[PDB]
Amino acid sequence: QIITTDNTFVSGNCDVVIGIVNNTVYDPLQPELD
Amino acid sequence: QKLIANQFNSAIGKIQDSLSSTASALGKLQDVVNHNAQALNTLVKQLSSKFGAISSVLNDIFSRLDPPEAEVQIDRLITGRLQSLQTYVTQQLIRAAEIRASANLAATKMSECVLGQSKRVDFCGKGYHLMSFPQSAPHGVVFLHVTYVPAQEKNFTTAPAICHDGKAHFPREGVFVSNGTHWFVTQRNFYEPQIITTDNTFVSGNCDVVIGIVNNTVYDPLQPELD
Amino acid sequence: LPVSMTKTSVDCTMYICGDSTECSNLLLQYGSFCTQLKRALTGIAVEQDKNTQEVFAQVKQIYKTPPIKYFGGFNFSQILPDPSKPSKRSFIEDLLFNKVTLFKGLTVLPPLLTDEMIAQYTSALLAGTITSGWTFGAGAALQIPFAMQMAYRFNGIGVTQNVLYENQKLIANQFNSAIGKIQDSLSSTASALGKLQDVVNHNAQALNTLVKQLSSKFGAISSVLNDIFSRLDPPEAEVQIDRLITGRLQSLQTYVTQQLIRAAEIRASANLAATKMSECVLGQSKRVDFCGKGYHLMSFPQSAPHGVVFLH
Amino acid sequence: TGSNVFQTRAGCLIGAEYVNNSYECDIPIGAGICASYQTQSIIAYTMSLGAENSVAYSNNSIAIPTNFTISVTTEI
Ligand SMILES: *[C@@H]1O[C@H](CO)[C@@H](O[C@@H]2O[C@H](CO)[C@@H](O)[C@H](O)[C@H]2NC(C)=O)[C@H](O)[C@H]1NC(C)=O
Ligand SMILES: *[C@@H]1O[C@H](CO)[C@@H](O)[C@H](O)[C@H]1NC(C)=O
Ligand SMILES: *[C@@H]1O[C@H](CO)[C@@H](O)[C@H](O)[C@H]1NC(C)=O
Ligand SMILES: *[C@@H]1O[C@H](CO)[C@@H](O)[C@H](O)[C@H]1NC(C)=O
Ligand SMILES: *[C@@H]1O[C@H](CO)[C@@H](O)[C@H](O)[C@H]1NC(C)=O
Ligand SMILES: *[C@@H]1O[C@H](CO)[C@@H](O)[C@H](O)[C@H]1NC(C)=O
Ligand SMILES: *[C@@H]1O[C@H](CO)[C@@H](O)[C@H](O)[C@H]1NC(C)=O
Ligand SMILES: *[C@@H]1O[C@H](CO)[C@@H](O)[C@H](O)[C@H]1NC(C)=O
Repeated sequence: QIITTDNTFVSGNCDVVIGIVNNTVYDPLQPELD
Repeated sequence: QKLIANQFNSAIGKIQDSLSSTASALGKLQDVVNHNAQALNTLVKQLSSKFGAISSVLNDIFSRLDPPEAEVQIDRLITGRLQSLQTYVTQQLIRAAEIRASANLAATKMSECVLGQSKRVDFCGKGYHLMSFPQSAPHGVVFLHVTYVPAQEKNFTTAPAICHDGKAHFPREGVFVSNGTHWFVTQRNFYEPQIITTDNTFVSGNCDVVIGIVNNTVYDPLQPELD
Repeated sequence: LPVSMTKTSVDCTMYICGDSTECSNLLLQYGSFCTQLKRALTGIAVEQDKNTQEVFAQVKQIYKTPPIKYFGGFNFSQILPDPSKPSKRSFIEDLLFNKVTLFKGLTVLPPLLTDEMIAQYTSALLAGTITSGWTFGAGAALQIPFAMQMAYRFNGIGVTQNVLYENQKLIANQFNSAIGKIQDSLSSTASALGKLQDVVNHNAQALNTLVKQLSSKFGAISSVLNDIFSRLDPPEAEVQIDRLITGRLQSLQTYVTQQLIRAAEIRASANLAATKMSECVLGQSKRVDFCGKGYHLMSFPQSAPHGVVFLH
Repeated sequence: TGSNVFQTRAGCLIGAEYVNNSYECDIPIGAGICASYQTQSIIAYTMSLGAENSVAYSNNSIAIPTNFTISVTTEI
């Protein structure tokens, strides 16, 4: 499944995790533009 | 909270009354005591057995027999009493093995139910286990298992998924119930109907593959914010 | 898993004197050995009955399967009771019963629960698990479609329930194929039911060796009491009779001790069987390798002549 | 005594009257036969395994509890 804010949670910046990778996370509300 | 507390207090009082009144509620320790008493009694009772000798009193056979003849009867008595003691020791060993198994079970139950919340069906009493309390007994342990028993069940018609916008929606942590003509999402172990929304449902695939899927609307909390 | 063993009763007087008027009086001098042996054997028999009750009487109500036996493609014909056979046993139950097969003062007492009642208990458990999942084992039995119950059990193993709904037909076909293959596995295997047959063989062998030792002289002139009492005077016959009596009493005591040890083993097995029933049939177990190899979905009990068979 | 005689798989039972209806097992005899004292005389009967009920299974029916009763039970 696509990576989105619904199926992922944030914890801190990404300089503390070993093996972290750069990729995009889609926000379902972004295209809605309520 | 108040209803649950009242139920717990009533259950504790009922346990108290049942223990006070029930005739043979504590048979699993009375049995151990009776077995020990019976074993000791038979051990002492076997002491009076003649074992083929003229008499079971050693002074009697000493007095009424010469040493050459008294020796055989004393040997018979010695063998009989030694065999009785051997049998007593073997039976005690078997009973000790049984009691060790019981004690291991008791320790496991203490750990799982008292020091935690066991998910095993019947390990900490009937029903869904909440917690347990240990109580000392003369030769054992008494566990009071607090459990959650569902009651007052009502029948509803259900569907495995909801088809909305040509997509199959499944309940994230609940079940779909229809209330005759209005579909809701409710938790399995308690009736708490809620409107079907995108928050409490997840979507996977179209409605052509799921058997028994039903048509209903899924409310989007962000829909009202049209401006 | 074996659950119970044969309930044996012995008449010590007959076994030792073989129904002879002479040494029956002499045996009285040895005390309360007969009472000890009788009490031990009665305790073993009551323990067997308790084991059966604990294993199979875990359900309070005799749930009945509905007449329209459609469960979303799943086919429980091989495990549900047959309608026409007088025993009302299931196909696998019939096969299990067919696969294992089997005075001088020794007799066998029948169990309190007959095979028909154990089959009734198995049918009640099967109906409860098929029609209500885990609910009947924790309170009021709540009906639920079998597809939804299997979807719930999928969630218990970390698989989203959608995986089942999109693959219901394949899962049902796999279940049916496995159930069918169970029959072949049980029939073809020469030792599939080895444990229950081992229990039966141990009981039969113990009884046979107990009977055989009556012929042993134990150092006496002969193993027949009538012979000694016929041609030997009481002063010389008494010693020979005592020699026979001590040996026969020792043999009986050895039999009782071995029976007690084997009954402890059977009690351990029955406790394991009861735990398996409670944790796999009445619910779903997260314990690894406790209800079969793999992620446990559900289990079905089947009656056996001296045990239980779990279809994990 | 010979007042009443009944044949059972466990043996011959004398002094008990067989009744054509089942109860819970009070005194176990064997082969499913149990004896009890009921209005008074000793009776023999086939033990009852429990109440029989049929779950209302259906393709689209589910039952959900609307209440609960938290209970405490004793184990020794
Ligand atoms: C998952 O495994 C099952 C079982 O092997 C596959 O089902 C079989 O698929 C083949 C090829 O289509 C058929 O010939 C068999 O008859 C199927 N067996 C059954 C019991 O239906 C299934 O195709 C596999 N799925 C995937 C995605 O690989
Ligand atoms: C990830 O992206 C950030 C910002 O563009 C960049 O500073 C960083 O070096 C990138 N890391 C990797 C491993 O590409
Ligand atoms: C189902 O519930 C309805 C009312 O909600 C009732 O009339 C009917 O008897 C119930 N059926 C069963 C099988 O419980
Ligand atoms: C549930 O059903 C009853 C009768 O079918 C109906 O009156 C009621 O409005 C329904 N519930 C809701 C929230 O509408
Ligand atoms: C089973 O129930 C579902 C949901 O109500 C329905 O869509 C389906 O047609 C039913 N199937 C049968 C065979 O009645
Ligand atoms: C559900 O609604 C769609 C149109 O929105 C229709 O094509 C489909 O047939 C409906 N399904 C049922 C079971 O009525
Ligand atoms: C269930 O399986 C048995 C054995 O394979 C078969 O005889 C029977 O027809 C099947 N039942 C259904 C409803 O398919
Ligand atoms: C018990 O009832 C059945 C059914 O009515 C009958 O066939 C049988 O003869 C009865 N037996 C006795 C002993 O009354």
